[PDB]
Amino acid sequence: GQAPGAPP
Amino acid sequence: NEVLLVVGGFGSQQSPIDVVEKYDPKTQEWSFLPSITRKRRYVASVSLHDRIYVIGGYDGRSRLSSVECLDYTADEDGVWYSVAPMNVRRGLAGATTLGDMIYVSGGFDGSRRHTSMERYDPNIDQWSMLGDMQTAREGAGLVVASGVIYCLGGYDGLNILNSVEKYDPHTGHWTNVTPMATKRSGAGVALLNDHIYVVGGFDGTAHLSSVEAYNIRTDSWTTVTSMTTPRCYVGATVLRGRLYAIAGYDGNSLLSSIECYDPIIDSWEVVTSMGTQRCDAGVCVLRE
Ligand code: NA
Repeated sequence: GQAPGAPP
Repeated sequence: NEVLLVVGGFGSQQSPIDVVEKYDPKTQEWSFLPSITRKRRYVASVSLHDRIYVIGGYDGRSRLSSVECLDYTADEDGVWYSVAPMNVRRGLAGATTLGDMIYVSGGFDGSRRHTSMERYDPNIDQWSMLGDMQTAREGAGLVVASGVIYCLGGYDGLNILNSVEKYDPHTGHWTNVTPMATKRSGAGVALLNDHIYVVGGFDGTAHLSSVEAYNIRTDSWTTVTSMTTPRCYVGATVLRGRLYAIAGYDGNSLLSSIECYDPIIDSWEVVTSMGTQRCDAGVCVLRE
């Protein structure tokens, strides 16, 4: 979930 | 008779899901379809010749090149089946259709973001590669307009992008067009009345409610009425003349709602709250 702005 | 399909994505359980849902905008009824075989988030979907395609994504372990397909028959109780896989694993790719073929561009394989785009013909069940984009991009939507393909914004692994690229079938090469005013990754994209709308996303510090529209006839961008809430990793599709922004992540919560942009009123209306809560799901439109 390390996509910019994605949920933790 | 067009309905909305929402597939996969990242669920309230905080993991990828396999839920497939249909939303009928006339009756405002939701219903479940058969679940996809592998749970996938960061996933793309398209409809083509009354078949639904679920493309790539991320199952919580790997980025995927595999592809699932569902025949949208009128007798219900159907089964997803696996078809030819992409040449390259892509989470957070953009996908669209042009003629008899799916086009899929950009994305992330777990190591690199892709410059490459590739296309699929269901009659030969094979994927083939096309020109590389100038900038590698994930989170960049793909829209075909008047035979030309556009790949808008995204994330190259360092910067969120406002740049926009177009694919010229005469040359098979990508070139830049006028960039957007805001840089966005994970925004929804769709073509409506000769305009490419980009809804929401994330600009590197804020989840966005804002919307801009690219006038293809004048290579220029203008500001459109803002959405009712910020939505990141939001799918967007058009249906009987109105633009739909589908679920997403508002920066704090996963959303179960769909808001509809009606150009007659030039504003956004939440039209349903009863979907599954999710983001980076695949969305597409079916006729029934
Ligand atoms: Na399951």
